[PDB]
Amino acid sequence: LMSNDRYTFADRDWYSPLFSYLHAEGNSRQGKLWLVGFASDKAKSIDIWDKIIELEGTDTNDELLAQLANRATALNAMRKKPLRGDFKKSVGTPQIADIIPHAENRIAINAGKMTENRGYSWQDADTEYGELLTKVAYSLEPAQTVDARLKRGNFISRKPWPIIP
Amino acid sequence: MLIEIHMIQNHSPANLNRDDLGAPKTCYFGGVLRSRISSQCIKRSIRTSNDFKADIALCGVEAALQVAHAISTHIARPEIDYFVAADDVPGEDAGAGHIGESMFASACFYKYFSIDWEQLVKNLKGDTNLAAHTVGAFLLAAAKTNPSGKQNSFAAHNYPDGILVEFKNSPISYANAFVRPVSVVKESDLVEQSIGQLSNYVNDIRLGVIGFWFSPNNRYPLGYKHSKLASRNIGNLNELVGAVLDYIG
Amino acid sequence: MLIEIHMIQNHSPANLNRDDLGAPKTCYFGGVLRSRISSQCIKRSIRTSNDFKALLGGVRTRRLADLIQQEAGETECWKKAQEILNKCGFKNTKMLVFMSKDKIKDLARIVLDNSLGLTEAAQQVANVIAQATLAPDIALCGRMLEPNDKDKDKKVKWSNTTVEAALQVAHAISTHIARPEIDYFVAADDVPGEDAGAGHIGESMFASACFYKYFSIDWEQLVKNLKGDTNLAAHTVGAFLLAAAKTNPSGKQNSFAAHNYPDGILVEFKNSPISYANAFVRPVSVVKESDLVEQSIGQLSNYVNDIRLGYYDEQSPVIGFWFSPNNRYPLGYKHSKLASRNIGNLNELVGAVLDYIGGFKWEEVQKS
Amino acid sequence: MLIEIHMIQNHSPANLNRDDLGAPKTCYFGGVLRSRISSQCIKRSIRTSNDFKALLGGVRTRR
Amino acid sequence: NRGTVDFIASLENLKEGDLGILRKLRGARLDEKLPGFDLFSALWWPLRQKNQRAPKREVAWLIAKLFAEFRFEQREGATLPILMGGICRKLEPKKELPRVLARFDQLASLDIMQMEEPLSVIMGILRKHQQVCLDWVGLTDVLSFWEQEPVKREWSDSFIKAYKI
Amino acid sequence: PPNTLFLRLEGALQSWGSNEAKFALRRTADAPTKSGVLGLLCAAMGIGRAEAADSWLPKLANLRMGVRIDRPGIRWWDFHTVGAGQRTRAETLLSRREYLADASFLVALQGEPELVAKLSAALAKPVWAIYLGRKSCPPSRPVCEHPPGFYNTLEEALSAVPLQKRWHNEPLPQILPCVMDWIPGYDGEHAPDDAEIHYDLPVSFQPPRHLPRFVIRRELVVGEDVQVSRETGTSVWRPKGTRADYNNSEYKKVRAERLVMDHAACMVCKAPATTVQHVNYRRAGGKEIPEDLRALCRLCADACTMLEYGSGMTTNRIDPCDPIWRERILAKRKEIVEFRSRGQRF
DNA sequence: ACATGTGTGCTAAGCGCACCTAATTTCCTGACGGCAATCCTTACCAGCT
DNA sequence: AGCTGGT
Ligand SMILES: [Mg+2]
Repeated sequence: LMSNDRYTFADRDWYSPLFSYLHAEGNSRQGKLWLVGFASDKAKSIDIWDKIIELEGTDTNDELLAQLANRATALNAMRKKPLRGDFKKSVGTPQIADIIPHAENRIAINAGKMTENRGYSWQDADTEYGELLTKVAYSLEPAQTVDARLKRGNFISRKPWPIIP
Repeated sequence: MLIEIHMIQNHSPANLNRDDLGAPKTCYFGGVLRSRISSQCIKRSIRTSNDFKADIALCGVEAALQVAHAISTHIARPEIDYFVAADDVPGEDAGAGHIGESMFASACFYKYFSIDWEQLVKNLKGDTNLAAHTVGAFLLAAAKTNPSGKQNSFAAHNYPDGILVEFKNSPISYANAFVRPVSVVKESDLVEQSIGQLSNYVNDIRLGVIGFWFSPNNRYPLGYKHSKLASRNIGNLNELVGAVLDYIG
Repeated sequence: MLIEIHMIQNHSPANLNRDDLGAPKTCYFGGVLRSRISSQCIKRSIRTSNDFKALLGGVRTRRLADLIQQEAGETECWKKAQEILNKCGFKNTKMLVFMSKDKIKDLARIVLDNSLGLTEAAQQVANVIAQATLAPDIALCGRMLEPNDKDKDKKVKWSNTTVEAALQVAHAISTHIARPEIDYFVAADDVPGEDAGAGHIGESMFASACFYKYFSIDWEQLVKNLKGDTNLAAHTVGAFLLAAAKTNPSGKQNSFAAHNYPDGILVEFKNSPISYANAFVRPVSVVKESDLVEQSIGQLSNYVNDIRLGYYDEQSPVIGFWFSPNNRYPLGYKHSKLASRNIGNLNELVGAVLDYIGGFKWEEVQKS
Repeated sequence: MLIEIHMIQNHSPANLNRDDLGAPKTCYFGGVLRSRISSQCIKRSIRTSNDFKALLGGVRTRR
Repeated sequence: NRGTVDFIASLENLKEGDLGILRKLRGARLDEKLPGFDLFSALWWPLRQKNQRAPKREVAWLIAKLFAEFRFEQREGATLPILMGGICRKLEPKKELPRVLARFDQLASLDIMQMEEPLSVIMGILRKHQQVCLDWVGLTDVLSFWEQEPVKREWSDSFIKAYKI
Repeated sequence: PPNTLFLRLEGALQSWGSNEAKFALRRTADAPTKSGVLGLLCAAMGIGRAEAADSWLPKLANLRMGVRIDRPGIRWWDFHTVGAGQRTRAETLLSRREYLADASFLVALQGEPELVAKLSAALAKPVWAIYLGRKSCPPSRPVCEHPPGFYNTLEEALSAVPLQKRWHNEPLPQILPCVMDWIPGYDGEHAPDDAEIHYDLPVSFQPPRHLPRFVIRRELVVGEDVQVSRETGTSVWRPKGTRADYNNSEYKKVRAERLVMDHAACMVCKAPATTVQHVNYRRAGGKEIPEDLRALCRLCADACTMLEYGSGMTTNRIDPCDPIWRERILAKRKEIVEFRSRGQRF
């Protein structure tokens, strides 16, 4: 629940446990797939949720599923970008973190369709981010100037970049 | 019978409600991002200080209040700050502090309150006229002390300008007046434009009770017509308190 | 009991405060751009003012060991001091530490030099730091202290470092639309050359505005953090009144010598403070008659009227003051004849406010 | 001891300081437009004056 | 609109002495000189009794003063944020482009009366770049409604559109 | 005969909780749950606590229903810091809440008209401080809107209600998702293999014990049964003021009253009068009372137009009676006398 | 914000401008400072109630 | 003799 220097609160993390189950045990297979995540730090129970994800077994891409195996790093790196500057532990844009959960809920309803990589990919999943980002940029730069429109447009181009770990 | 304290409240530039990363909190309404203070924050600010305590049956039978999130009448405008804490002892170089960044927002808010008939009578405490006394305290105690926040560095305790109190029993927030965020035209104030939007919404909905209206020295009329949309364009401190007192009993 | 001090200052073209990029500070008050002066800059300039020197007794330093080493002619204690500080809780030369100056100087010198221990030496140094509350600038601005929990010892504790600020300086909001102006300067190369050009073509931004400046004293807090005495409290209140009416932020004053003085003082005694920011929610647009100062004072007096009748507090009336020098700028030009004690001096209003504070005089208190 | 000098000077039609595009330096003092001469101009005119030769001695140079 | 076109056409009919006395009234309200008010009344009264829509009075006075000072010609499709921006592409992006760009954005946060001097400097650099045509009707009906933010954002986005092309 | 009331859920914020909330992450669902409108129902009757478990939840638990999405609101998260033993020790407890922002809904409640008739006089007048399922989330629209009627099928009732519009140039969802319960068309029917299970069915109320239910997705495009509604209700104030009235019928007759009330004379610079000036522009005048006008000669009315047309136009006027606007009027009249060109008109 | 207060009695028509014109070089800053905590335990143990 | 704030 804390957005620390290295984490940004997004949603249920169905994305994380895909490397060790689509490469080691069971792998690609037909049947409806179910995911359970019970996060816990030391001795504190913090949440519980579920996810019925779609899976038929149409092979796998190692690298793309490796990027999908941790989107939390990409989301935190997108959140930590400030409006202007280069300081490393500035909080960045805190209203980006307030639109990440709805965007995650909009992306994740066809989470297995995104998983199997048929027509859903990383490069077209962030297209839904644009609307909330336009209205957040309307809040952020409340000037009718050429410059403010330019910063709004540069704010729009923000999207989570994949990481190879 | 139900009490709706529809209240406007402008704010001089200062941050009041802070999230994890320190920003002013925000809401989504009317297809735009508007500034927000949490209902818990303002509700605790109504407690925890003795000026209002001059009330434990009302914010605890549970409790007796419906306090809404402070929806801005316009779009959110979060700004950022840049502070440098000086060294004040001469070293080989200058500057020493955290060199961090703060952030703030100035907004004009709206909220809505709800106190029903049995929700105030069964509140009771020990009297039956207490069901008028506590409410009479409330109608201007809700506009008595701005919460708290970074006031020692961002001093902002701007008193509200335009206050509604309705005795309509059907619970409806007038937030649909602010479906379109309030723009600014040069001949009217931002608070005056917001109060005109509230008045324009007031002339509606009655097509398909009264309007007890507060304007200090009636600088803000609810409609620029002789056919006043409240018909009670008055108000002075506890005159409204006593008028609600003998409106209820 | 708490004291409000309001000013309306018009300034020459100046840059008293800048952000990282160098622009004057701006805030979106009332839907329009208002020029802003940061509260911390005003607090610092009033701290470093030329009349606070009898009361300037707080130091915000990370070079505490340097302060110890300065007052030692031949006894070099700067590595031992550094390791004592490093296990005090500060971890490095340290973070910023607030304390009284002379107290830490002499008695940290006597408590550091003795070769009696290294762990309890750090513990007693930390206790000396934490007990350093005998300074009213700390009492006004406020101070907490948070040491690390990693680079420390398990046998070293910290007492409660709770000090509340007895002053809420507001940011100086402009009384109109901010017109940020761009200044274009060059830097002349003193020796000549082929190019006949500038050494450095640079960017500076300046803003001329009538600032609504707003401070507030919590006198009750000012004596609940300055112990049982009231003499030092009255001296600090008078010192702040003189400093704020007399000093200016030390921004680019060498390039913009805007040392103009506050054309308005409003001191009102009550238990519920108010800023007159809503007096200028409507931007002040000047007319052919009068000036920006008079129109701003007129809107302020209109607001004072409907918050002295519409928001009247006749249980605790206003003791509203002025600094109208020989009545140059009256407040009630049309109706607002509620200025009970309109004067034309500064020491008189200082003495008056310490008189409603209690049985004090201006000259007798000015010795603590 | 702080010596201050306040000078009221009436000037003929002139352009004694200008910005990049050639307009004279203007400021909005009191809500109205006033013409302005920068303090660096008067500072360097004091420095490069016809009585300060005996008081020279600085070079803020790059060569 | 069919009312502002007659106002612009009547302004183009004005002879040298009339716009000379309009030139002399820069930064001055239409009261301190009798002939200026007489000229404005002659220009402004008879267009309200023939067509139901007329511009605002202050907009008409300011536009008449600026028209006398600069003397362009009326041509459709030559609004301010097209020619502006077209001249911004003829610039070095390092130093001069932010200068001229800030000079343009100063207009977007000003009321009608105070824009005489920023519009003067904008039209001065337009005159320096030898611009003859300016849509006075288009400028007038985007200026008479300058207080609503949609037309300001449309004007700014027109500047963006002319800059990216 | 009216078997259905269409509940109108609309506010700045709202939330009907989902099942995945036991710890500090408290979440919602993208539909008003069955016990997210039945709680509103129980509050609307004015009771609560353990009374709803008997004869109030089973009194309608045999009754199917359907919900409609007017606009899908986005999910918002609010920071919430419970102070625990602070207004135990000062350990501040932590949490995060999920809020559905700017979403309008329409629930159906079908099967019989006696309970719907009891329920129609329960939304507006009887209350126990009803809200949108969250205690701090106000209903911004009259919940008693969309009056009842007979529409036999679930889709006919859910699509036979007009759809609102806030402003004129507003985007509108062309597909309206429908959340419907399970209809057992015959005994022994098995659910289709797309119906997700929702756990919104209480059998007790405090503490919450629950039953699950089957939910069938359904669709609705606009046009065939549902349609946009009249909007009107201008949300643009821009303070009103008339202008430019030469004569309708009541300026000819009203000019003369102050002409000969003041004996055919001026008022400031007394002389034979021609016209009438207007003071106190509360209304520019289609109907003018005879104590606001000012019959006044040509030259000083020209000076009045001097002073008014210069500087602010506003609604405050000159009123040449209180002697503060005197020197300017006389000076303007002097330059009128000195500089008027009659051959150049006016 | 022309009309309307005529009061012996207040005209009026023809006429209103074209063209050459707007330049460049270069000049543009380095460094220092960037917060700590606290929001579930290797849990029993001894200062003392 | 147990209890509670600290490690
Ligand atoms: Mg006259």
